[PDB]
Amino acid sequence: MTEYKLVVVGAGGVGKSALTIQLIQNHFVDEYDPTIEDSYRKQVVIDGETCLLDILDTAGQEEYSAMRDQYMRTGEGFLCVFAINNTKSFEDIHHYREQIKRVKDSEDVPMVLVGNKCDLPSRTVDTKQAQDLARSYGIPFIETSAKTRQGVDDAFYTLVREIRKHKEKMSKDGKK
Amino acid sequence: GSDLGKKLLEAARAGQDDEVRILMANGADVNAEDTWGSTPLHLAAKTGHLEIVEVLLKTGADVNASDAVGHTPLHLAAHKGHLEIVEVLLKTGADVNALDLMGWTPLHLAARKGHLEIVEVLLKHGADVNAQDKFGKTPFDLAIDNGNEDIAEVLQKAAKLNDY
Ligand SMILES: Nc1nc2c(ncn2[C@@H]2O[C@H](COP(=O)(O)OP(=O)(O)NP(=O)(O)O)[C@@H](O)[C@H]2O)c(=O)[nH]1
Ligand SMILES: [Mg+2]
Ligand SMILES: [Mg+2]
Repeated sequence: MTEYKLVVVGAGGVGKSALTIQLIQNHFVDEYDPTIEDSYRKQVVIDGETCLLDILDTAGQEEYSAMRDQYMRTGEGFLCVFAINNTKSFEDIHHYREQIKRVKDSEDVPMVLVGNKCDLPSRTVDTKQAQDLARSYGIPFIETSAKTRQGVDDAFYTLVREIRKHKEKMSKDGKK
Repeated sequence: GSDLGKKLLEAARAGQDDEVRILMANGADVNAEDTWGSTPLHLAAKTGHLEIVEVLLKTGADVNASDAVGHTPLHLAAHKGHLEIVEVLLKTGADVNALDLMGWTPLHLAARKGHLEIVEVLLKHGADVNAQDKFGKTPFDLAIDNGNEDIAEVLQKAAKLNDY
């Protein structure tokens, strides 16, 4: 059983908590069920491997913090979440990614770009723009709805696969 | 231990009373931590396993241990609405006004979630009605924001019976 340490980040209100709770509890949290920053564990099979996902669901924020730095150092991979009806949240992605790279001092941190709230009747962020950004970062882009559950498993599982590739690319380094 | 520590964490989260007892008898580290800083007491508290909470507290668990996002067991029990766990934590030295990374105290968490009895018990143990979170909000303010009017009145009366 391999453990994967996953962190969910992004602007306030984009659905980080809703995405996590859907994964863990198969429950959609609406406006009336207040959430906290918290950690979760899920056992799943991914590509034949039994995995333990240790997930930290963090708040959107714009603060320097020693504790937040610490969880970024500990985390192995990051879901960087925006909402497809919030242009600002999409513009903020750059800052989340930059902060993780700075704190972990690495150009190759496992990450997935997540465009959430794809159930909504409309949108303000163009899919192609998000795809272009993910491509320029060399990372997967996944569209999700915490409400319908579309893409929820995909987002977390894809992040696991990105961690696995990173670890495998490091072991090639570590002998050669 | 680390082997025994990992087993203790999983037994505590899963509510396995007998397995917790046996692990502790074998010298499992009662304050073992998982990846994101949870101790067995955190995991028992947040999943509502009262008997394990009690056993842990009696066998040396740090009642004010703080996880990766600044939650103590009391925060988590207050959030999740486990009254009896809140009570035993407070009776065994829990810091009633512990602060998470959002600036929330247990009282804020109980007030947002509408747990009336837990609000009254926290108040009894000296919870701060004037504590402000990172957004400037007091528990009263959060009770209003979440449409918890009974809790707002209780909080408002507490603030007065304290002003005098
Ligand atoms: N329609 C829809 N609403 C969603 C979806 N995901 C989240 N929401 C809603 O968006 C609001 C905020 O969601 P939440 O999960 O708390 O966001 P967050 O990113 O965790 N916020 P914070 O950074 O403060 O912790 C809630 O009212 C929630 O129900 C989604 O996929 N679809
Ligand atoms: Mg959240
Ligand atoms: Mg965890």
